[PDB]
Amino acid sequence: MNIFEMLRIDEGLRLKIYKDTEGYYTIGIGHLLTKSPSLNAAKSELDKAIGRNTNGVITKDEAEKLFNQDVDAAVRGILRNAKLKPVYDSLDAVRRAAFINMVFQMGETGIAGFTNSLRMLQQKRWDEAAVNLAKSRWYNQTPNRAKRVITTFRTGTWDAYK
Ligand SMILES: [Cl-]
Ligand SMILES: [Cl-]
Repeated sequence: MNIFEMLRIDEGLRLKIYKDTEGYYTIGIGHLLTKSPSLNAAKSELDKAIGRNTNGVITKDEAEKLFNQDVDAAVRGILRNAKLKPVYDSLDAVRRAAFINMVFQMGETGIAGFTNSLRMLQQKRWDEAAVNLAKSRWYNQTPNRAKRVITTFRTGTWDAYK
């Protein structure tokens, strides 16, 4: 198990534009296209992301390509963010995958409300951090995925995911 297989389990793969859990147009492996309601605005951003006229449909390779770019940028934003960096640096390899997972799903911006949980992870207080992480809209909205990520932070193993 690695970051790629972990996110491919949490996000799935869809080759046709679909709506995510919050109702936004997405395609591939969790690739958010737009927060607008317009299917047209979505098709447009998609064509722009792929470099071809797609008509809302892409190939597996194209999806994987978008996925490689998005993990890379998730990582790189963590590294550039001053509150994130130090958390990330302090963690072991499994827990780092859990943090990237959070960032990919919710952006540096969503992850901003985790000030308290981030401090707890940094201090390595696993059980407390797991309790604090659960008190969030995130956990209430996508409980099964949250529980898997949460368990990865609590345990430091990939158990939630075999
Ligand atoms: Cl893009
Ligand atoms: Cl879920």
